[PDB]
Amino acid sequence: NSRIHIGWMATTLDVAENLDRHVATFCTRLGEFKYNFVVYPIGGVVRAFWTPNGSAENHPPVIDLPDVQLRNDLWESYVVGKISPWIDCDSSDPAFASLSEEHLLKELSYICYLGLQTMAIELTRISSPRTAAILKKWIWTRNSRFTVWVQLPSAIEKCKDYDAFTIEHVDLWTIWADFRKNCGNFSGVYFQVALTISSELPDELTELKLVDRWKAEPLAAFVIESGLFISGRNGEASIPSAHINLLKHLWTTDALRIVLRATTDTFKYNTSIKSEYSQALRHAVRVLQAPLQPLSENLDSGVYNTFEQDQIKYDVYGEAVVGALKDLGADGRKTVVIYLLGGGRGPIGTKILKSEREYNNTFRQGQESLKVKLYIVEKNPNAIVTLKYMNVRTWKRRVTIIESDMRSLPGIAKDRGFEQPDIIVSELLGSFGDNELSPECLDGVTGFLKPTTISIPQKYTSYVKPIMSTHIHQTIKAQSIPYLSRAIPSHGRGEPELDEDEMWIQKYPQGHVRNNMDQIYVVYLSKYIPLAETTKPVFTFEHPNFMNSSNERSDSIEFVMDRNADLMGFAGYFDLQLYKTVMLSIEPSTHTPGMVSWFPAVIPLRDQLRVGEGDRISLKIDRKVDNTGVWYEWHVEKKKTNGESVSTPIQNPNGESYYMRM
Amino acid sequence: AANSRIHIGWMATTLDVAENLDRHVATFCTRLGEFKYNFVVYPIGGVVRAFWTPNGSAENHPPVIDLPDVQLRNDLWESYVVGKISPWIDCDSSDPAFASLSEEHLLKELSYICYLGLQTMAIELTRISSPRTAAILKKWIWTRNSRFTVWVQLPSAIEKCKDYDAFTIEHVDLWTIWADFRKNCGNFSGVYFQVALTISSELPDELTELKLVDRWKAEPLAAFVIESGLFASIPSAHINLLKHLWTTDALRIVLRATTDTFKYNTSIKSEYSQALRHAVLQAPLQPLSENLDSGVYNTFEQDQIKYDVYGEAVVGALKDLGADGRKTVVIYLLGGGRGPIGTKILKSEREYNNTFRSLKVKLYIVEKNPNAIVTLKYMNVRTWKRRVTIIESDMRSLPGIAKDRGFEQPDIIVSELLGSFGDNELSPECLDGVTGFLKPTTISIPQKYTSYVKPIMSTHIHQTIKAQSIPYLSRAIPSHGRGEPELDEDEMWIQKYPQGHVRNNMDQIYVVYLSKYIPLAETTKPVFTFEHPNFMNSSNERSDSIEFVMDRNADLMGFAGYFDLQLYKTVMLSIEPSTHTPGMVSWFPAVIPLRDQLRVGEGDRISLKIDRKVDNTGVWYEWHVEKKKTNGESVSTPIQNPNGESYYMRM
Ligand SMILES: Nc1ncnc2c1ncn2[C@@H]1O[C@H](CSCC[C@H](N)C(=O)O)[C@@H](O)[C@H]1O
Ligand SMILES: Nc1ncnc2c1ncn2[C@@H]1O[C@H](CSCC[C@H](N)C(=O)O)[C@@H](O)[C@H]1O
Repeated sequence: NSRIHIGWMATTLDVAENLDRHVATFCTRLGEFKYNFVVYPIGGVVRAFWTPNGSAENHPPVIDLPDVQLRNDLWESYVVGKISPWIDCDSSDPAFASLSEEHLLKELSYICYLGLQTMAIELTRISSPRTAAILKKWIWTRNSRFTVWVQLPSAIEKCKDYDAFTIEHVDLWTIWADFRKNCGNFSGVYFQVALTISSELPDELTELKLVDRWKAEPLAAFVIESGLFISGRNGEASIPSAHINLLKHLWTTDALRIVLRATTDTFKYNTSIKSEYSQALRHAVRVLQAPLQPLSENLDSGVYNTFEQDQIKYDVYGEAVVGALKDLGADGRKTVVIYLLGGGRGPIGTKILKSEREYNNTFRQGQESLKVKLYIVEKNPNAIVTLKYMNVRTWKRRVTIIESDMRSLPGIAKDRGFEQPDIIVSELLGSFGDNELSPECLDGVTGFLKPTTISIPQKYTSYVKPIMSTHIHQTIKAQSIPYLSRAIPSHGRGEPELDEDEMWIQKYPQGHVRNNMDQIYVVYLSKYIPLAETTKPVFTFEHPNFMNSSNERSDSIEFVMDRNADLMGFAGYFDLQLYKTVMLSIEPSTHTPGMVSWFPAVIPLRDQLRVGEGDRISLKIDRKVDNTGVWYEWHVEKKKTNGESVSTPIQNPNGESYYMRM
Repeated sequence: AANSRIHIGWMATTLDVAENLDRHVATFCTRLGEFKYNFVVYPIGGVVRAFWTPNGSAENHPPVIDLPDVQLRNDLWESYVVGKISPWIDCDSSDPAFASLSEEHLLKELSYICYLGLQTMAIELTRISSPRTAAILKKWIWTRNSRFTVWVQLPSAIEKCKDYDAFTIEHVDLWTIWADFRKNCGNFSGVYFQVALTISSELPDELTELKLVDRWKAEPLAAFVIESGLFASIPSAHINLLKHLWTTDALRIVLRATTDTFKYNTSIKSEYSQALRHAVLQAPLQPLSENLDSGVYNTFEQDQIKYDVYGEAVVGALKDLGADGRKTVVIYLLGGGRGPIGTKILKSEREYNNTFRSLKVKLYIVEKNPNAIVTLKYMNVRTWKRRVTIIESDMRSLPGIAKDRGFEQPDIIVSELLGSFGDNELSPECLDGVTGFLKPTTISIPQKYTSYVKPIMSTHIHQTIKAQSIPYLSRAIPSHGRGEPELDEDEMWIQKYPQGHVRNNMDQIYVVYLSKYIPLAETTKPVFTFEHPNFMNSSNERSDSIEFVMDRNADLMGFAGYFDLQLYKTVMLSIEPSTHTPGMVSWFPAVIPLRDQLRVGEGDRISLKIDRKVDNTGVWYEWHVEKKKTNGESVSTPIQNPNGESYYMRM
């Protein structure tokens, strides 16, 4: 069994009750039937198998395949996401085509969210130009690297655009080659074709001269239809000599997975011949990181889950909350309004509830309980998909799930009849504190709170410290972009484009190295050395910013060198008081023990600046703000004992190399 | 920690300069090993060259590089021996002539570390400032495709530097030295470009003053140099330093024979170590343009059957010519390499004389590769019994240097200057070079060759070729075309591709083991022929138009390339699909790729147009395709590699 992997393709013929909710027991039992992975519709079965043929008001079901119902590594191993069948960007009806584009995008974004390893997309035309374009740009601009199975039709004739009177020189291969070209010939290691086999085997799949083609193609899968018999024995579920010769012919590597497709409404041996098919099949072939940007990119579930593995952050948050409910609760209140701002998968939600309960059992002993109404505000739609499932299962529909960018609540609040909060709770922190746009995010929410409203975090502050490491510097400098990565979006103001070959490219006018040097980074400081014994304060922020103090900043941060050495840049840190006494910090001196939540930031210098015992170092750093985003410009000013003073060039002018947007 | 965990090396020294040593490193290192230490530092020139001392005028010069490779199989070399530059070299000598000399020999030495195919190598800094040395080094490592570790060995202390002057040495120290040199080679990845400390008997300030000592934790610290200036025992501060800076067990440590004229108890050798421990595409090769490293020869010499067949054509020519009645024949082996074809000629005379007969054979083995000559001298001595005259020359100027050194006209000239596409290594031009002094009777082995081309389909090969990428450390590797590295605005080496990266990828020939693909035809066709001796000096420039018909819906990505060559009359060898010599691995197929995959179907007519052009300084291919449907329509792809801009085989 081991060496051969065989997937089961979810079909309209195993749509049971709440299957989207119970994918666990699904792949479980299916697994019992001796097949490992599955091709499940990533939109959810209520969405995949929907039918558009209705009034102009028949809208498509929202994505509803919650991730929490299964640990992410399992999603990654077993499940393989197929795009909803009703999608057709190349519909003959312009409006449905547009609709199709939009929704294809949604499903792609979700495939990313669940963090799936492999994904199927089934062509239904002889030509899919629009689909090709959408997919092309997608894959070529994603920082991710998932695999893509392009399932083909059984034969030319099943195609929607098939005209038996104009197929001059077409076959299944021409289809695949045309699609593959149309997405820009991405790597076979990643862009792969899946053949669909059935009762009828076309000539091109038997006439040797043609079947040989698929050996020179990035073939990754055969999708086998249950169109077949029970010849011999106890009714042996078996396969034609031509079929066999085919699955044996092209079965080169044991990587190639085999999906089975249930065409026949045979509930089968009452669900116990699946394994018979499976058997039949098997026996016939045998360190730098960019800072996160939650505001402008949607965090996948991996990022979130990892976040969760740092339970200490959440514990501290809970303590902060109980403290708040204590300073407010001592007043003898009954009910209190809280807003979690950017809930993610909602660990701080469950934790906040946990806090209302603990607070009640310790403080309200033998007296009226203080109850909390909880609004969770969030923008990532996939995340929302998780927040609703959570709300249902664990939270008992108590919490109000508001999908929006919080910086917009001030409008939809009084309208949809939401009352002002007493506490707003957010966790939008970069390693450099405000490098993840927190101040602008939370500042967006001020127009709708009471002067009473206590905000957590209350305060946070960005620190810094000169370091020396030829390794970190030499590593930042030498980052290069391989062909497959040529169109991944820059962290700067510019975005990918089409070149003279109608191919996506991300140009870097300032130059590649430069572009490397004018960015912040988050690193696990390996082979470095401190040049200062202690760090210094850079940038503070306090919420709620009731007075609308400008979010932009400017500063000089000066140190003093005690030895001959090469200064390669600074390590940036941060600490934050959630509420009063309760706080957590990433700073070397005041570091929360055991906390892996944040690695230090690094503000690199273009060139390793040399220094010696005596010189005063003035790190100029400005945090400039823009209609469309925020960025750090920075540089160094060395001054020797004799007053003589030099300075390095201003790195990141206008955020051209590193520009956090909104 | 455990014994095998902590690695210890033995630096050579005048303290152990035995006789004939440069001809016997195997046993040397074997004894070394018996004394419980794995690797060994050793001068690449060989001791005789290594410890030479300039004193006379231009009358006396440095000993030639004479550390032969053959004395030990290449993997052994690659494992144990760490090469080290002769201490007498000083690219930064105060004397201009000596610095020039130093640059030349520093180069020869580097070239040799490449030749032997060593993994690691060490160079000793003897100045507070070594700018010229750093430039030669810089250009070397940036333009070398050869990835390989390097140790910058530091002096005992700032004081013993050649340019030491207690009057200007304001704020300078061993680390300042290292940071200057590291900065002057461009801050090459410390994964390769590293620094070794030499721990003297007197421990400096910066290596005990903790705050200072910590400097080396932020540096590519590679190895510790340990002088015998100790008692075997080791001082408190020494212990604390060696412990302190020793982070990765990956660090290495070498023994430096300084004070002890020898070890009283031989065992005092073994003691020290102990006491310390107690702490896929490829370009077509181009032998005329680039000197081959020794492992290329070492694997080149696994192709038993090439030598076998060469020897077969040799016995054949000794039959045909020897049958005359004479008792002697002269033969020029043109490009001996490491010489197995020479030993094959001598083995073929030796083996001819008893089945067909005397007929003594005089051998002239010519060779350009200055590093191979070491191997052909050691080879001429160890096996050949000095019966063969080695000639280190461009075989293309041999006709001229024929009288000055008393050379005799050749009856036969044996050579192997072909590649996986036959003529792709530029054999015709050099043999045409040797042409001008050949007797009219001279048979050229081989006599002829012809190239072959075969339409193929493989998305994998095509994508692979197109996606070729240059990372930062490889930014200065020279092009395969007319272009060469140049200094950028930061005085940093870069190889510019003004035609574009992708174009540069697609306008080149490759050699690949055909992995995932399909042939779009069932038989190859004739491309470019050539015939030696080219007695009339015909133009090596060629221009043909091969033809192929297509029989199915396919994506044509280019042609696979092959060759055949006749050595003499009947016997011969060929890499071609059907006629392919069995058992060979001598030549994987060429790939002449098209820029974008060409779509084809049943009945398409494909004309491959190839012009083999030649230049004053090199040669190149200019190829493309014409497609013509059954209807007679005729598209045509763009001329690839025009003027060898992407591909130009220099001479
Ligand atoms: N402007 C904004 N409006 C709404 N949500 C935002 C936002 N900016 C960031 N977020 C959300 O805030 C989250 C930051 S990561 C924090 C997730 C969760 N609080 C945890 O600690 O595990 C992301 O999930 C992102 O979707
Ligand atoms: N113009 C030239 N003059 C002298 N030698 C040349 C030359 N052009 C090429 N060569 C030599 O010819 C050899 C071709 S490869 C053959 C190597 C060797 N005969 C073997 O089979 O192992 C190279 O080693 C190169 O050094």
